Amino acid sequence: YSPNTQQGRTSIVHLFEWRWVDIALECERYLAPKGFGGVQVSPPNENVAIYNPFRPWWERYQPVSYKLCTRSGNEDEFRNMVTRCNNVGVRIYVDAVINHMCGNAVSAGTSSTCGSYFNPGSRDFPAVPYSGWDFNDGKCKTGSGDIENYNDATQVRDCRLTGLLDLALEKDYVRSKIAEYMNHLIDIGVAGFRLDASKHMWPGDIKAILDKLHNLNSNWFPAGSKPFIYQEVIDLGGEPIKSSDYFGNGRVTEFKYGAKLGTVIRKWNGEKMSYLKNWGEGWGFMPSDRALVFVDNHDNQRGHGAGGASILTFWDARLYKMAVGFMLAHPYGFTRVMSSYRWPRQFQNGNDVNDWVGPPNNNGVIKEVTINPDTTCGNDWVCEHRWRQIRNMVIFRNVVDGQPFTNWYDNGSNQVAFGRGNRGFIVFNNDDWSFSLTLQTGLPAGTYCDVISGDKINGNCTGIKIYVSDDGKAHFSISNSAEDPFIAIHAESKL
Ligand SMILES: OC[C@H]1O[C@H](O[C@H]2[C@H](O)[C@@H](O)[C@@H](O[C@H]3[C@H](O)[C@@H](O)[C@@H](O)O[C@@H]3CO)O[C@@H]2CO)[C@H](O)[C@@H](O)[C@@H]1O
Ligand SMILES: OC[C@H]1O[C@H](O[C@H]2[C@H](O)[C@@H](O)[C@@H](O)O[C@@H]2CO)[C@H](O)[C@@H](O)[C@@H]1O
Ligand SMILES: OC[C@H]1O[C@@H](O)[C@H](O)[C@@H](O)[C@@H]1O
Ligand SMILES: *C(=O)[C@@H]1CCC(=O)N1
Ligand SMILES: [Ca+2]
Ligand SMILES: [Cl-]
Repeated sequence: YSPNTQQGRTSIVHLFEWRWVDIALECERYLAPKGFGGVQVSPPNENVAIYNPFRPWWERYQPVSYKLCTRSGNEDEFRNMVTRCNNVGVRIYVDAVINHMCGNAVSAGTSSTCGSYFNPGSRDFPAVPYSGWDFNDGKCKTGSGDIENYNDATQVRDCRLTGLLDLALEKDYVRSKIAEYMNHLIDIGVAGFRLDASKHMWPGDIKAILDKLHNLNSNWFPAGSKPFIYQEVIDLGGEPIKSSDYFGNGRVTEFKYGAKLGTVIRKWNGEKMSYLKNWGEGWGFMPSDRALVFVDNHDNQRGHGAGGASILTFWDARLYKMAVGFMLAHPYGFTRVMSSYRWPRQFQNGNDVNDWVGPPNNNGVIKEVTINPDTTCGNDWVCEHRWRQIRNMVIFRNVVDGQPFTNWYDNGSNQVAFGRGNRGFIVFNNDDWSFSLTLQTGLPAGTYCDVISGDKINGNCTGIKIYVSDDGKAHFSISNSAEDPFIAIHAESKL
């Protein structure tokens, strides 16, 4: 349940579709000095090379083998990345696609990221190797062989998720091949895993696989360390499968988090920020120490997965930064920040016809992440984790780690504020009028740099300054027209 991050680092960032060499550099030049705890990487195992449409991001969720050979790089580049990141105190978490192999309708051949041969039709994946009896064909009871009804917990686990060949995870052979892959990664140095499509695997089968795993690499982790496990389970209620069924294996993705926060920030369905006073289990969420929270993820930012019209993404930058800021300031769960790439989003009758578009590329070859002079990224990589407003809140979370949620204030509408012990304080104005008020910050007297509008740089503030008096009170004035309608100050932004 522990992320295994360096003490003091409290977040992980999803560098979606980034190449290993770029992540390695990012760890050294940015993530380590800015206090990021780790990186969730895209699936590092060989996948199907899909040509229609042209190299979609989702081809990486169709395994062909467990060779560490993808568009992100080969095994040496992967090992190089893990070593360099661990050496600067930044962890690597692998997106483990272990529930299935490729789509059952994919043509047999060598159209894979490492050239390995595979034949979906005959259930032949010799690079593993897996054959017909390693899949759930005879186990599934639906007429199509695919999952047709989520109200039936059994078929959700034994049938094919959108046609993806379903591995027979009850078999010790299959469990062992998966463990072999995961242990290869653990020994290289990874700190944990995102277990993809966990809802589609029996909790008991996952347990059997995790039981075969090694302790983390003893060069970087204390003896007896166990990999951090966060399971992707979309549980919004209304289905028989519950997130709690997976608590014995590790943490679980709390999809209710971003769905509701999005609704609240958009001020939809009668919701408002003043209601966030009891944010957390009070809102029906799972226990804090079992939750992996996020505003958006790689699926729902593009309408995939549970989707949801309320989800906030970089496309709605202003509200997004506020949502991410609230998340990073609030003690609930372990936080994951999304880092995306831009694609030509085009809605036709409510559906984005380009929701498949893969990462920036030159005829299939992923583009490097270039860093602009102002520290933003080029080549259409959004790099939300480099946005000052988000990066500074990442450190805010580190600075206030362990401090209690306190000094809450709300105007009965959308102007709220709260502190974390005596280490940090944050103020939000999401109402259609100015927030002008003197509030108890719980902080020591002094001059604090607002880390949303600027930074503290050698004795100065490059943005707004907040003055906390002897009684801990400070005046805040945030116009509803502000491009960033929130202010945050903490122990380390004090002059
Ligand atoms: O020997 C030729 C044969 O090699 C490969 O077969 C593998 C199977 O595909 C794979 O399932 C596994 O078989 C094991 C069963 O899963 C397990 O239940 C139990 O019966 O032990 C079996 C042997 O370990 O391993 C075999 C051997 O690697 C390849 O996939 C076949 O196409 C090929 O004919
Ligand atoms: O826990 C792992 C195990 O779960 C399932 O077992 C089923 C069983 O097959 C059914 O007959 C009935 O007893 O419900 C059980 C689950 O409560 C999977 O079927 C099995 O493959 C898997 O290993
Ligand atoms: O590229 C970085 C920038 O992206 C923007 O569109 C966000 O709204 C900015 O606040 C951020 O500084
Ligand atoms: C938590 O993520 C890991 C897996 C379960 C455990 O005991 N440690
Ligand atoms: Ca399954
Ligand atoms: Cl996820």
